[PDB]
Amino acid sequence: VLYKSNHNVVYSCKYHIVWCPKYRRKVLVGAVEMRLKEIIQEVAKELRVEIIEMQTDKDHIHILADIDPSFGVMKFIKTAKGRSSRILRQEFNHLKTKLPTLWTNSCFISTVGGAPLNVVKQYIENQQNSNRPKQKEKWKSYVDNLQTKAL
Amino acid sequence: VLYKSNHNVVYSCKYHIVWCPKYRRKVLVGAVEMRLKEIIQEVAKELRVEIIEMQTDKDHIHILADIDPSFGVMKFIKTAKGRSSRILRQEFNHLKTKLPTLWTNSCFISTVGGAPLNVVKQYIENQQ
DNA sequence: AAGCCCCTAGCTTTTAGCTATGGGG
DNA sequence: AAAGCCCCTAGCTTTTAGCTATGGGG
Ligand SMILES: [Mn+2]
Ligand SMILES: [Mn+2]
Repeated sequence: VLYKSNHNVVYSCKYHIVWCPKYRRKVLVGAVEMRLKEIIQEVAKELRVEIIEMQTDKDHIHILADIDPSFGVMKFIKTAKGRSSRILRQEFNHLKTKLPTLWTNSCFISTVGGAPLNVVKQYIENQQNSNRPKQKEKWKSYVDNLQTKAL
Repeated sequence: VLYKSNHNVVYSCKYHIVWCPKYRRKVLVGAVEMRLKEIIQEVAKELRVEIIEMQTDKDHIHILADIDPSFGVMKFIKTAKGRSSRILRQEFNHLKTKLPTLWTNSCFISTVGGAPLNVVKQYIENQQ
């Protein structure tokens, strides 16, 4: 796991973001799909967001991004959907005439880290004495990174 | 993990947040430690933030919290650090006299989810 | 725990189109 | 060191304070 920092925060903020076109119309196909990803990449590039992975289904776009926690994941999302909708609808007439808006007013957001929730929770508990979790091997690299970043 | 939602978003945003007192003074102990944790819960309640786990070292406070993406993790943090600084320094003389500020301008924030990163990166790759 | 419909101001994409711990049905 | 120390604006809470901002300088 690699950490970045703005002027005041050290962070690692990865989000699995998903959103679908309006009425889940299966429009994210062909040139629309390829164009959409290109627009998202340029939006991320200028908004200093790192697209770790991004794939499209026919009525879904999955994005795994690292976003500055102070910038705001929603600021990235609003920009990506807003611009892509404005552009795509200009380029592909069918999205303009057969749909009131390209996207919906919602999305799905889930945080992603280097280890599953339970181990981080475990590590937090241990702090009160910091003896040794003894685990085995499992998740030792992650926990090692942490204790180092905190001393 | 059980997803929540506001009016327009289904989410699960858990962060591991860590911050320290000014100059890393091992001051988070006894009455102070207890009062700080109290203030944090008080603030989280007020700000609809779920504190999944919170423990203090002596120059660190760890918090695992689920925060609304639209609300903002920083909004939770500034309130938590700011109010706790105000109150603690009001309730503990040694904290106001020996330090210019209780906290620092920085903090550590690490996102956490049900699965590790590579697992989620693979799952996404399989969407083709 | 959204996804449909409708609405508003804010802000971008501005003769658009998506947010807001938005609000209502 | 920079996140952490120093210093500053500016926005908002905690406002006879004290922490933010994809902030910015040593
Ligand atoms: Mn600074
Ligand atoms: Mn899918």
